[PDB]
Amino acid sequence: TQNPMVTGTSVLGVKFEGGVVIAADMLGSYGSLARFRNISRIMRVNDSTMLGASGDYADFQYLKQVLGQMVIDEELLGDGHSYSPRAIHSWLTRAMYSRRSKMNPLWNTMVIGGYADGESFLGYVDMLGVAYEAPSLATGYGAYLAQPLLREVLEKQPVLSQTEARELVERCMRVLYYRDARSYNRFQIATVTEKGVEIEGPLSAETNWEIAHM
Amino acid sequence: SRRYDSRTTIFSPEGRLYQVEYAMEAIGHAGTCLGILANDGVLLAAERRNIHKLLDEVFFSEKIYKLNEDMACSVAGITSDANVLTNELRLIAQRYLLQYQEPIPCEQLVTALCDIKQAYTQFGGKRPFGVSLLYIGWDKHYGFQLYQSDPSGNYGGWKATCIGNNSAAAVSMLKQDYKEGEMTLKSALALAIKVLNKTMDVSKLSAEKVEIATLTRENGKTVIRVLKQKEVEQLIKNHEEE
Amino acid sequence: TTIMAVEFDGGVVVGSDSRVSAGEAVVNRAFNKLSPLHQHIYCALSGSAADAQAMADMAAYQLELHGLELEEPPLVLAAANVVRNISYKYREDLSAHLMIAGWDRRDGGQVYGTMGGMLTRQPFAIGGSGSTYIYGYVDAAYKPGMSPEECRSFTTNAIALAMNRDGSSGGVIHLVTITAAGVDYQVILGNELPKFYDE
Amino acid sequence: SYDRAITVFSPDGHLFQVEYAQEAVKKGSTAVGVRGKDIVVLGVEKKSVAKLQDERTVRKICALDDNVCMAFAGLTADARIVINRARVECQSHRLTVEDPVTVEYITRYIASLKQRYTQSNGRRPFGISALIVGFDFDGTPRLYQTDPSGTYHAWKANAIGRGAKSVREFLEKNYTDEAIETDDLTIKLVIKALLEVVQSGGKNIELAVMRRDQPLKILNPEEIEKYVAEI
Amino acid sequence: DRGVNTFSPEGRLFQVEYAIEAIKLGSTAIGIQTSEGVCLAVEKRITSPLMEPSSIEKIVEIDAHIGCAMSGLIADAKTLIDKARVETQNHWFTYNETMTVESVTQAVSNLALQFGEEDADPGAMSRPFGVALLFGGVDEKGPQLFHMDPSGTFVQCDARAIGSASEGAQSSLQEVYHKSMTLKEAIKSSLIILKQVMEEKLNATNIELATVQPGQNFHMFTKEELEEVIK
Amino acid sequence: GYDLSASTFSPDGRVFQVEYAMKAVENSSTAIGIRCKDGVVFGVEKLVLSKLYEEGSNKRLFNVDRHVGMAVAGLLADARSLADIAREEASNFRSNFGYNIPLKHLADRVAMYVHAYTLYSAVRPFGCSFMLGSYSVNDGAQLYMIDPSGVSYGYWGCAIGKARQAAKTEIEKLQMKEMTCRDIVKEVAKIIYIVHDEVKDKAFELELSWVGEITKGRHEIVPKDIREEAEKYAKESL
Amino acid sequence: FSPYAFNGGTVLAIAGEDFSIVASDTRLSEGFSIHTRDSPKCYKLTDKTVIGCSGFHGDCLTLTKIIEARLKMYKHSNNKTMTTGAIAAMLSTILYSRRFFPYYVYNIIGGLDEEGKGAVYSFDPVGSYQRDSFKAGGSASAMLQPLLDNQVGFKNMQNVEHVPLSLDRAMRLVKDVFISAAERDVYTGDALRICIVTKEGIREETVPLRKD
Amino acid sequence: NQYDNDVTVWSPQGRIHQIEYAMEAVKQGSATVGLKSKTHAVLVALKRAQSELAAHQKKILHVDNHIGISIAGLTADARLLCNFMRQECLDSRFVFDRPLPVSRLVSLIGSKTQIPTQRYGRRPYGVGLLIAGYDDMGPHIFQTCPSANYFDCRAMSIGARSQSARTYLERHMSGFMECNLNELVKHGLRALRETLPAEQDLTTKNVSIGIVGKDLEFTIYDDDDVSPFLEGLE
Amino acid sequence: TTTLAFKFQHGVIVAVDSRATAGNYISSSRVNKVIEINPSLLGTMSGCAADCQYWERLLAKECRLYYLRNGERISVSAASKLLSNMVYQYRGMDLSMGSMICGWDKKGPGLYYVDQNGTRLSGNMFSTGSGSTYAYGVMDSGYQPSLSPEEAYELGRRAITYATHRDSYSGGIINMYHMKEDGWVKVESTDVNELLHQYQE
Repeated sequence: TQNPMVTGTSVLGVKFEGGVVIAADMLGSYGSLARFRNISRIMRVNDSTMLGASGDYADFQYLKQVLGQMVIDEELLGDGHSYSPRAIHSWLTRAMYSRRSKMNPLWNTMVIGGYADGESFLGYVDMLGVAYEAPSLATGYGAYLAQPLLREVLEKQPVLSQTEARELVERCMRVLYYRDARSYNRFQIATVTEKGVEIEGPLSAETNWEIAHM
Repeated sequence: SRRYDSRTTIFSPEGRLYQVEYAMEAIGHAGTCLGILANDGVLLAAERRNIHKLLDEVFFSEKIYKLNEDMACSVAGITSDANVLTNELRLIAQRYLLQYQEPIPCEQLVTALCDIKQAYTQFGGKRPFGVSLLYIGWDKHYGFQLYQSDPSGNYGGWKATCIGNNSAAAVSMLKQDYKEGEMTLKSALALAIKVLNKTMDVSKLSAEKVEIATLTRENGKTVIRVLKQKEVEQLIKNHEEE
Repeated sequence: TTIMAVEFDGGVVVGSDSRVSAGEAVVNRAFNKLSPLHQHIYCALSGSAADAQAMADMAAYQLELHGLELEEPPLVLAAANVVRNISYKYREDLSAHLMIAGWDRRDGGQVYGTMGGMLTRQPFAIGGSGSTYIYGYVDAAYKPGMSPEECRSFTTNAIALAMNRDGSSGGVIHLVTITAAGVDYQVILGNELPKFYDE
Repeated sequence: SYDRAITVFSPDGHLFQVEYAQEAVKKGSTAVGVRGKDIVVLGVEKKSVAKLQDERTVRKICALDDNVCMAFAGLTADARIVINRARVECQSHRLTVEDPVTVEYITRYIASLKQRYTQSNGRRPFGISALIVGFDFDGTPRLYQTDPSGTYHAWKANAIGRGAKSVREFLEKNYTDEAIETDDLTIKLVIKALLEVVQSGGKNIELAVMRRDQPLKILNPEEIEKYVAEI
Repeated sequence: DRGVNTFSPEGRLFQVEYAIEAIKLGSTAIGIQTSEGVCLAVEKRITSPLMEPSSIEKIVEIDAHIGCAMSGLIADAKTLIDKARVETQNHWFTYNETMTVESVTQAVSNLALQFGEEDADPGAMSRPFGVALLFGGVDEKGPQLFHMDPSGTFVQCDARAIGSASEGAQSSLQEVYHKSMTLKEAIKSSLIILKQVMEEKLNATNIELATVQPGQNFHMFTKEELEEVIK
Repeated sequence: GYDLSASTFSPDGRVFQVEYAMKAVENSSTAIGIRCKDGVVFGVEKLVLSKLYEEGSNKRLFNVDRHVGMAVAGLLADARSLADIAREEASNFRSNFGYNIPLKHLADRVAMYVHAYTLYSAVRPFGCSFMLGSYSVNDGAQLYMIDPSGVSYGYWGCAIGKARQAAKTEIEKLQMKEMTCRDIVKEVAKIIYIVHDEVKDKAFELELSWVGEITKGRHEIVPKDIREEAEKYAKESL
Repeated sequence: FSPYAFNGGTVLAIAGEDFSIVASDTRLSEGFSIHTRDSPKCYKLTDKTVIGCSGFHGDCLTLTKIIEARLKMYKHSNNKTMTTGAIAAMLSTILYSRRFFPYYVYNIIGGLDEEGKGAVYSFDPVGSYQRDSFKAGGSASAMLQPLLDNQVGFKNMQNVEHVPLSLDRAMRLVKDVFISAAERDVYTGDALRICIVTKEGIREETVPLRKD
Repeated sequence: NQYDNDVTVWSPQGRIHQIEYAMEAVKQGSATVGLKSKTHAVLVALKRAQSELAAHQKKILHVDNHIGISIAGLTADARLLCNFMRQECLDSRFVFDRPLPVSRLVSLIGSKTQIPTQRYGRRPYGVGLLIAGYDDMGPHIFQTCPSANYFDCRAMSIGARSQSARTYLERHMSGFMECNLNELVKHGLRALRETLPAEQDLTTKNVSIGIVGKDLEFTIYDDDDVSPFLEGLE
Repeated sequence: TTTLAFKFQHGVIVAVDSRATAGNYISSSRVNKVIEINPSLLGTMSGCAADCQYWERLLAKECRLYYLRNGERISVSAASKLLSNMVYQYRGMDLSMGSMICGWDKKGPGLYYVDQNGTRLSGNMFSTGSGSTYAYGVMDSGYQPSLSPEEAYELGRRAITYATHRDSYSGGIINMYHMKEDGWVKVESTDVNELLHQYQE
């Protein structure tokens, strides 16, 4: 849209051995005001794909409705063919780019997580159409606050397990709550593996305020 | 649907357009109109067919329409069609005046309506206009003029012509009596009554059965005017004496 | 403008102020901001008067046809979806939030927020320019399992607190309780409004 | 909008509508064109010449431009449309190429428009045939002929309309280099060729010539009468 | 009455079959493909001595390396000719290279069945084209000859004869053509066949001939050149 | 020629063109729909015209929505486009109101679309008849049938095809109101095998799909094991 | 709202007698951050053509997919693979089609021509293009070009043998100039992807660059 | 007589003559065979020649890297449909960055060709098709018809005297899945040769082959390239 | 960019520099600023490179199409009029193209100046681009209609050389053509620095 109304903040994404983990808080902000504190910004696309979205919530809901129908439409056919994580990432990229080219973008920065054929997928798609994939992702304020922590751990241990990736993701959420003024301490953690897409939450991070006495 | 199409605008095996030819049959049954061009003016004289005693008179005339300041026309054939065409000529003349700030020359007006008539004959699948017109006008290029057009979209300038019922007869009678260059409006009007007395099969002509507009110049201004019944009566009287 | 809707076991309680303003001038001090979209579905208008009225009328018409086609009372979610679609489609042109509250035989009493095309169901919702001043109050006063009587009191209090602080709010308090039985209106005049610290 | 196909193929690959349009050209008044050394002459029959008709309004020899003029045969109303189209095209060409169009170029345009009407939906073919004469920039005289189908050729001397064949037979056996030697002779040829069909020789023929560089000229009744006396 | 897109009981489009019948009434065109190049020869079929032989164009240049010989309803061909001309120039503008003969033929062949009278838009054809084409040119594969009819079917040919004498000319083609045939022989053989299937006495004025060889551009034979090969 | 266009009524007030389209559905394989206590079961006598065709080709059972199934008879091409139309409707409804379209509404909408091709000469009536089945906890089991004219009716048991007059009597003798999807799958299979002609129209395959409590409201092809049993109980009991 | 973004990156092409090199860094940036360190800017078009694209990554993705589709369309209608020169001419028109809402991409085509010689075509965002012997595009193009002029074109040097550029020397030059550009340009770094195009096909190579 | 001119005119027997007349066009076309094993999908067609000096007409076209077709009937319509197929495949690769599943592409064709069979003034496509492809569900052999119907088959044959090839196809289809590339191509050739006249035989002039498999893009073999497959036929 | 053209007794001289720039950065020293439309027709380019290259190539296409249709080579005046009308359809959309159309048709040598605004003028001599003012000075001071071919080449070489010396956006190589009755011929491609040093000697 031209002017985003209710928006969601950072979205985290980490690839692990046999799956992808994605986290996002459940806050819908209206400017600096935490208006909707119990909204889910993570959506399960299909059995192997999940999506987390930052930015304008209304646009995210519209994409969710359009993506949900696509998954349903293809499932009606029942021909053994189903959209893969990469295919969803590609479609999203084209959708955002088309809207950006008409000077009427969908104000969202999305993270795509998935697992197909024993291979994890983690893709980024912004409102301008800029798309790419990496071992870990972080939109909005997460790029400066969470991404550096993720890259530090991936630089020393390229392949980590589900537990390690989960613990790392929780560490980033805590830091985001501390330094991000548009964040909330109520997040969801979505995990995609061979079993499917699992969305847990609402979770909270154990915060320490020992520095106040210092 | 091809099944119900009548195929109005296609040629026949002899290179004829039947709708146009049948539109022309309509006209040869309409009330007689005749045009005569004189030195000092031009006139139209039309049989009236609206004759029933209970008809009200409310209107300028039955079959004579004013087109702009400098021209008039009379029509023969399908009345409601003639209403479409006469409204269109008024629009065409006003378009010209708007663009050039001058009255449309008489032959340019005729030609532009006839383009509309030829298009109905060639494309679009509609029946043609079942109308022939006579047009009288004065312009600065040719002065007093008289035209005839027909449903084919064909037209031609005349010294004197007739359309409608018994036109063929009127024409042979005008070929006998019309004097090139020697005609005055008085003479023209006389001849009109003579020709109209013979093309109408009611013996006594009657000034109720005819309509006569004249078109003259007075002080650099065109004057179009339907003769009143007295004048026509007198005109008839004057023929009886001959 | 301050609007509010609260859910309760068996229905909903919708309420608002009655002030229509044009800058600093009150153009209407007794305006009803609660509009019925259907027999058991209501909406609270906020933002631009013309826009809110245009959308509410549009939704009522659409829902009316929908109701007759399906030969069944429309769902509250359907009404909210009809409003959400209009609000989202014309988000750059319209400037009004149509709060949705009602009751159906499937999901009971539901309250939906459709501001800016975004749709979310909540236990209670507050909107309009005067809603900012009562955010803290509703967060500290709202308790789950509130009865209809308690919901009306909660609503009345909250709106009264907003009306006194907000210059764009004021006048009387329009109240509506929707349940299976039917719709019951109520108007709280200036002299019968809850009094708080006004010093 | 009318989208019915009027011109369609027949079992033996014949376009009936186009042939019916050619039938209309056969009933048209005879028109003769002769390409001379330094002159171009056109001559059309006047058929039924009434004494109450304004001669100047029903001329079958019009000018498309300063160097291009044309005579037609068949449906007069159809001819008017084609002539106007050509005139508009001549001014368009003069405005985009800054030069007077060549005779063949405008002939090509008219022929193309005629063909377009034999393969389009909702329309019938033009029921006319045209003789196009004129001079190109270099000075060479031209004479073309288009028909309803859209085909066109360059000629030395052609005849269209009722009696085209008769006039063609006489033109072949009368067209030589010693027949178009001088302007007068060339005009006599056209008049003599027009006398083979047009009844009551004399004022039943409409003649017009186009000498190099100058604008189209129209011979008057007495000017044509004098020519007839010499023949 | 049936529509233009009506299928017959034998699985054929009536209109297309009637359009193929129209090609048999056309003049005879011959195309021969050799290693030296491609030669095209078509009879002008002059119907009158007054008609200018240079105004009859049966062979046209599509581009520098592509020539075209048409047969049948010549006026219909013009539209396809312009399309081919535009296609090659469009290809040059976009890809900075020449279009292949096959490609040009393919593009022209795609318009063949583009006709109807119900779902079409303001500008669609109401019937198929009644003309057969012969595309001869030289690309990266060397000299090439292609033949396209009114059904949209185009195919490469070593030697092809279209027109009224198509049957008789094709027989003489297969009985006198070999893979090692030279251009000079092809030009002569085609002329020998054209003269045998022509009702008029073949000469240097009633026929056209063009060749396209590697290096050389599309070249039309002049009267002098024609005469040399006629001996 | 009173029977040449759908926009032309005959002297006795009949639209022959629509009736001719119903003749096309009459000379086709038979499909059945049964509304049980907690679901709907669809069965089609798929005629295998060739041995070259792959097992499962030319399916006459479609999924027009998550909770809706469609069984057709007549021109497969016409039926296929109607299935796409039905799918469009369901999808459009969810985007407009936010929930699964009620079967009755879906049937009414598609029927109106079908009815639209029976008033003009510009188009021809659809040459197919189909059935719509679905199941939800708030609606229960619903079964509808639409023909070429556009008439839509709700049924308990329905048959379409060349042997619908014989299959109806076989469906008649059954207590489907108290039956269940699990038990109706054997009866549907049995009934299909009964009406199927041996000599004429040889070589057929059995297509089975259901939607109800057993499948948790989702329309899907009946499981191989259950279909096996049903077909085994159909041949053994015939 | 701005529909563009500067995503950094440098592309270089060098033409030799029987080879063509197209190289680029793999950093994808936005603002002062790094999106990813593994985003190469060179795409394979055919067996003897490579394109390097830098600029707005959104347009780089879209333009490469449009060019890939046009190659297939051309092959389907002409029964042959587009030549390097035809690809260059077509790209020009594609870029000019968006002349009033232009692709923010700096393209550099590298490949072999019809005679089997190295070819390099450079482009500006709206389509103006020409054939060059060597060209640098993108973020650090003004740091690399002058060095190429002096080392490859032998500009400003006296009494120097103008020996033809071997593949070996060309490869060492590419690695050197990209290492120098990684020191000065903040947008260039991470890794260098080099594609060598010869008649045997296209082989890739990857050299690490500074990560900071 | 009054029922076999328009596609929107249902006859009294419940048939549409125009669609039946359009199917006759596929039967007049040159025969072509399509069969598949477990990892491959091949197409074999007999190329027809107008005359001895003419080139054999193309019968096997390219659609995408995993899809190929064989045509029969009106070539202009075949090229029309081919273009549509090419665009759809291109669109799928542009949007989803993956090959369009053969089955889904076939459904698009069915829908596209169904439209013209219901609208006044329009006509059915007069071309029959044989589609070979390879996606995630293995190799496929589809057969499109002029009446918008399509069948998924193990092997199929269309064109003049294709029934004889079909008869041969049905008799040897039991050992197609386990057949190898060379072996599978022979069966097709043998079946394709069954529709030919006693005198005439399959050579490297009137035979075109198109194969697409697990690890092989759809390629077409013409003349000299079909020598290997031809060498061995009894 | 500096381009010039003048008609003398022995035809038409066309000369251009070869510098392209982007801001202060010299993007190329070897750009071609003369399109060869046909054997006797040339077009110079100055302004926006993408606009010039695209519209002049589009004119070339139309010229080629004109030839095929009318069976003759388009005149210089008609070719310039084509370009003039083409760019007049986008007037005000910030196109940037100043070109000269030089050739030799049936009316002898022809030189037209056409720009993006829709200006179209016939003349004896013209100069366009950012270094045009400097070229005019030299050209006008040394122009004579009876100049010999060698003298005409020198004047052209001098005008461009001096413009590159003073104008920052001009330089590289001077490309010169000579339009004659039987077509144009490419005269030379001299590096402007080599020239300038010899002129200062």
